[PDB]
Amino acid sequence: VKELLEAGVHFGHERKRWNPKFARYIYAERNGIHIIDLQKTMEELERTFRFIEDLAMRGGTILFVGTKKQAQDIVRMEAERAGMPYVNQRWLGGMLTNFKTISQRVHRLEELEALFASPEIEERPKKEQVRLKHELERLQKYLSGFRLLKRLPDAIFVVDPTKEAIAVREARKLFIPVIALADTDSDPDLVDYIIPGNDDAIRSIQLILSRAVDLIIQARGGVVEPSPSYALVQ
Amino acid sequence: DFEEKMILIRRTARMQAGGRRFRFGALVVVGDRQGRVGLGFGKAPEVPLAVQKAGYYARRNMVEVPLQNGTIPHEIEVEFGASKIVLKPAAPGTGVIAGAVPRAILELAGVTDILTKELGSRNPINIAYATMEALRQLRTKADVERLRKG
Amino acid sequence: MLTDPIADMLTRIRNATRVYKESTDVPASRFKEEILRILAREGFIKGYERVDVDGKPYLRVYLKYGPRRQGPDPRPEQVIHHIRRISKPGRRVYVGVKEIPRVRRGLGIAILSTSKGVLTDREARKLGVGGELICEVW
RNA sequence: CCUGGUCCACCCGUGACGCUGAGGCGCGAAAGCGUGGGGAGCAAACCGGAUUAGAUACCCGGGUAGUCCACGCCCUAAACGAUGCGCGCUAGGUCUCUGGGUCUCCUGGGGGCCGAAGCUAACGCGUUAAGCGCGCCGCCUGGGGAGUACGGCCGCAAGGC
RNA sequence: CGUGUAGGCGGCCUGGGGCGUCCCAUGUGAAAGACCACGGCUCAACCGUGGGGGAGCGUGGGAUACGCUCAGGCUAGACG
Ligand SMILES: [Mg+2]
Ligand SMILES: [Mg+2]
Ligand SMILES: [Mg+2]
Ligand SMILES: [Mg+2]
Ligand SMILES: [Mg+2]
Ligand SMILES: [Mg+2]
Ligand SMILES: [Mg+2]
Ligand SMILES: [Mg+2]
Ligand SMILES: [Mg+2]
Ligand SMILES: [Mg+2]
Ligand SMILES: [Mg+2]
Ligand SMILES: [Mg+2]
Ligand SMILES: [Mg+2]
Ligand SMILES: [Mg+2]
Ligand SMILES: [Mg+2]
Ligand SMILES: [Mg+2]
Ligand SMILES: [Mg+2]
Ligand SMILES: [Mg+2]
Ligand SMILES: [Mg+2]
Ligand SMILES: [Mg+2]
Repeated sequence: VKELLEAGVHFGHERKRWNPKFARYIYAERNGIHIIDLQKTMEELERTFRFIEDLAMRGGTILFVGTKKQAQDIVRMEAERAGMPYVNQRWLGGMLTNFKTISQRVHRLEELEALFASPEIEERPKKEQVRLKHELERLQKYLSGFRLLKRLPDAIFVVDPTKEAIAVREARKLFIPVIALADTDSDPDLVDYIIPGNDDAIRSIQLILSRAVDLIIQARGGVVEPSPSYALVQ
Repeated sequence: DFEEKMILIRRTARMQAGGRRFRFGALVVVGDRQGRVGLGFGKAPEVPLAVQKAGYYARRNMVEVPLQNGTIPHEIEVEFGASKIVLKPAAPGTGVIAGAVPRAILELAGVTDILTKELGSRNPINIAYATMEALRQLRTKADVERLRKG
Repeated sequence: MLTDPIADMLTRIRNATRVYKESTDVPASRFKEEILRILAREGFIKGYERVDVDGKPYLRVYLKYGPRRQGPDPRPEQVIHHIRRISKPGRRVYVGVKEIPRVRRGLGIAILSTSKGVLTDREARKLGVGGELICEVW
């Protein structure tokens, strides 16, 4: 059932903008495009899940990251749909590496979250209302998903690792295990658990985010139907 | 909490319209003497602060020193850029012979017997880094043949 | 035109591993064999087979490296960190058996040719001989 | 017209006949020297006009060697990639010159740029290495004194080594 | 910047020699000093005794992987 799925419209990407380290992961170059070998993506999607599973069922949280408009939303879903921390906006630096401090911004979201519903607003000149509002607005804008666990993610799942490599660095400098969906655009070596496949067309993104967040909850109970994806999906 | 000995402190400085500002730097080593040592460089607007920061990174960045009889497993040379270092193990009851830096490290490294020599740039800082990376690169009959399985 | 084919091989090896690579092919020779036949017997390589590239007989030599690693630069430790030739073509180095080096404090090997075969630091000391200290590996 | 080097393609011939290279020899920009031509433009020197405190300069008007040619010297240079030569090995991306192919592609030589790994004091280098190695030559060993002095060889001299 | 004399450096395989090279034996390597022990002077310095070594070099025997030499073959260098 997987083969026909991926191969359907979810394989082979980046062309000639490649990176030689991604060789063991290729069939050939069709019409110019690099066509990754799918037969190995299984053996790799496998081992990857082998790692997800043996974590979902040991109650440890996973940070999802994606900041590209071709794959932002389709993660905000699978994250809420797993109740897991995620990053949809600009993955600000040092979020992990400098946790204690970025966190201090979260404790500013709830500093306003509770001074939202309150009688203290009867006052505060129109100045601080526009201000404190805006401040909660953006605070929120960037930290919608970076609240969740106030603890260092036991691992991290990421779309284009070369995109949010900054992130990958942080995790890597902290020994935090790293899973991610990289293509030819991305250098394998520096990813602990590797998902070799498309990283742009919203097709392959949902197919691997889905069955990943699906295999997440299948170690907690609650097997459901697929998640919101089609709404204008081509 | 470990040993924490302070290698050196320095007042650096930069220019700017009006006058020259300052800053202080701190090489600090740290040890239990069971083969766990840590090096850290700390710069801050004040002497006290600097040293604090020193121990902090030190405790962050330490390494397993595979002792033996109180000395070291095998001999090593290491260049850190310009500054080179010789670590050569001595028989029981020699002494830790090195300069302030390589000793100050090697002491809380829990070593006692070890012949050593600085070479090239004898820049404290850069010798320091050398001394560590030297250690780091140590091996034992064990973890050696561990790589020569098959 | 290769001056000392060995220090070449020796380097080919050295160079292949810095990037971590399946194998590499020193052009063949009974002596390059013999030498390889000790890197492997001593656990520095997986070993080696004979091959061909247009009637040209090289030696496929399969390297050995460490386990992956956590933290940044997860690249494996090397089975062969260091390998530098001695007794060079522009200056042969020989040794009596008492003159034989004690590499890396036992942790290392000093391959070396002699009248009774290409022994090693221990193999020679034990066999009680010396000769052209070919190179040191570890 | 005479002639050098050089790349490719076919795998034909020779069978290691190789690499480097102290001395030696040859070449060696410009300026300069000798003999003889040549001389339009330009132009050290030199003459004037300005500027200027001065202006043996910068700007303007003139102008001789020289710049050209033949033959013979001179033998220097930021003679620069400030990177000796030969060979093996160590990601690719891109554009470019020029070869060969059952030519959207591949492969060989050359010239650039960005860059793995690695080197690096840094700057940077990076299959055109400053990487990793071997061979052989050359050269360095604080600044000034000084490329001076003496000696020696070379040169008509200037002067060179 | 070239060219090249001397010299330095020399691709794959087979064999002969065994110069380098390696091992064994024997001779030599005086003694004094040095070093390890033991003692002689009240200790020590000094000093006696004993032991252990020293590269070198001569001689005899052996080894033949690497270097050299001679002999045969090869074509990946080089040349045509
Ligand atoms: Mg250096
Ligand atoms: Mg023939
Ligand atoms: Mg030549
Ligand atoms: Mg000239
Ligand atoms: Mg001229
Ligand atoms: Mg003239
Ligand atoms: Mg004029
Ligand atoms: Mg005029
Ligand atoms: Mg130039
Ligand atoms: Mg010069
Ligand atoms: Mg030269
Ligand atoms: Mg090219
Ligand atoms: Mg570059
Ligand atoms: Mg290139
Ligand atoms: Mg001078
Ligand atoms: Mg001069
Ligand atoms: Mg003179
Ligand atoms: Mg010759
Ligand atoms: Mg002999
Ligand atoms: Mg004596």
